[PDB]
Order: sequence, then C-alpha cells, then structure tokens
Amino acid sequence: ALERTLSIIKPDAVAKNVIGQIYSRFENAGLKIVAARMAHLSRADAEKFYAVHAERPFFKDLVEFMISGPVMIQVLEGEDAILKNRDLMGATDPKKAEKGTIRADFADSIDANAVHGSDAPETARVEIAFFFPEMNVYSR
Amino acid sequence: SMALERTLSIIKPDAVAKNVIGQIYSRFENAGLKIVAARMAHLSRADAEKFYAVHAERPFFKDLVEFMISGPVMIQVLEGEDAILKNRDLMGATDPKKAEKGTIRADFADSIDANAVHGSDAPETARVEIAFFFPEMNVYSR
Ligand SMILES: Nc1ncnc2c1ncn2[C@H]1C[C@H](O)[C@@H](COP(=O)(O)O)O1
Ligand SMILES: [Cl-]
Ligand SMILES: [Cl-]
Repeated sequence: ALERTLSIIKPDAVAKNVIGQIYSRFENAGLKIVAARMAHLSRADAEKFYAVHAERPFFKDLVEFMISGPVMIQVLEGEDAILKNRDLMGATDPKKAEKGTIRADFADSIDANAVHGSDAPETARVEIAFFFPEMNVYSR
Repeated sequence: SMALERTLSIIKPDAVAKNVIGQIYSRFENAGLKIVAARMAHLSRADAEKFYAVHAERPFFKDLVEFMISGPVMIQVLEGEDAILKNRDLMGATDPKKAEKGTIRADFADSIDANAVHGSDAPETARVEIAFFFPEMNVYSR
C-alpha cells in the first residue's frame, strides 16, 4: 500500500469550502493524506504542470482556472491509490460523473471540475516531485 | 457582526493517524471558517519546544513536546468572524473527558495528552503562532 498519487483540490472547490468533505472521500476510502499544502500557483507553474496539454485548445483554460485562486495540494497514499483516487473523482466532465463522486457532488462544469488526480504511475511520480520534496512527504 | 480574525489550528498526530483530517476540516468549514493556509509537517523537538515556550517551566511540558513530535501533523490558518473563539468552541474543552458532545475533542480525542487539536487562545498568541508556521505570502485570504 505504498503507491502514491498527486491530488489537487482546485480553486472552485476551495472557494466552496468543501476541502474537508473531499478529504473525507479520500480518507473514508482508505487513502492516507501523507503530504499537503495550500498554495496559489503562478501562471508559469500551472503551465509546467499542464505541459502535456500545451498544444490543446483547452490549455489556456486549464491554466486560468488553476491560478484563479488558492488550491489545496496533497499526496494520497495507499493500495491502488492512483486508480482509487480516479474512481473517487469521477469523470472529467461532471455531467458524466457517477452519482456520489467528487465531481458529481462538487463540480459546476468541466472547467470548474473541483479536483485533479494523477492519471498513471509516471505522472504520479512527476507531479508529486513537482510540488513536494520527499522530506515533506510522510508515509504512515 | 464581529471582527474577522485568523487563528492557528493544528490537527495533532493522534488525529492525523485516525485519518479524520477531512472530518475536522468540515467542522471548521461548516461553522463558516475558511482554510486560508495549510501544510502537513513533522515538527522537530526544538520547534515543538519553541511553540510551547509558555509552558516551559510546567510539568506536562515534556509530554506536550513528545506528543506533538510523535508523528505528522496538519497545520492550518482558519479565518472568519470571531475565528479564535469559534475554533475554541468547536475544539471543546482541553480535557476530552470534559468536552461537550459534538466537539472535536469529544469525538476524536482519546485523552488529555492525545487531544486531537490545538487552537490559538487569544489574539496575540494567534499572531505569534501563525507567523511561526507560515510566511504571509502563503496565507491566502478569501
Ligand atoms: N471592519 C472590519 N471588519 C472585520 N474585521 C475587522 C475590521 N477592521 C478590522 N478588523 C479585524 C482585524 C482584527 O483581527 C480584528 C480586530 O481589530 P484590531 O484593530 O486588530 O483590534 O478585526
Ligand atoms: Cl486536471
Ligand atoms: Cl496544544
């Protein structure tokens, strides 16, 4: 159960003051919050984070929405963490997300879709390393 | 209407281990307080000692320090109307035995040593405790 994934509670969900409810989704599902911080990303950092989408027409929108306000960033650890977090988040478009997922419950739109989660083992590694030094990640 | 205040909150290692960070956060957020800074940390002995200096000559001091450093904690700044007192009412009495039902300490604390949470007790300690753990550039009022 040492797999880790990178989660972000996006500015829309922070602004709703539902950080705790989203955290409980993780915790109740058996994931442990092993690193965490509130931050306000710069444009340059949002651009780096979303680099893989630099050529897509929704790039500017991913970026603008991620820097519109503070975010809560955390590392989630546990068995099958990457896929479990994805299951908890639900579909990218909240209109398509299953009932009781984070996006179905807290997302207003595909832009304001509440949360990010790493999509694969290598993106989890890169994203965790982007936001946290290992000395500030506390496995337990 | 009262003064918008910031206070310093810590979810102690007992409650982090319980995986009830979310539940405690929702206590704050449902009471109309906003999380305006946060980070997970593992305090050093020295940092815990500094933080608890007001209790340095007391006999529970060593225990306060060893318990604060026994595992990672979740630290946050809470902002809202009357935040200092509000947080304290939500936490409940220092001794979970004495804490009203529905408080954080009643629901998540196992004892006076393992008592789940800290909150600043006054405006001046709030100021000092926030500055101890966060630079202002990482506190984001909204
Ligand atoms: N208009 C208004 N609304 C809400 N909160 C306010 C206002 N003016 C100051 N403050 C804040 C600043 C302090 O935390 C507290 C008392 O002000 P202090 O001067 O520090 O004793 O209230
Ligand atoms: Cl995303
Ligand atoms: Cl304390």
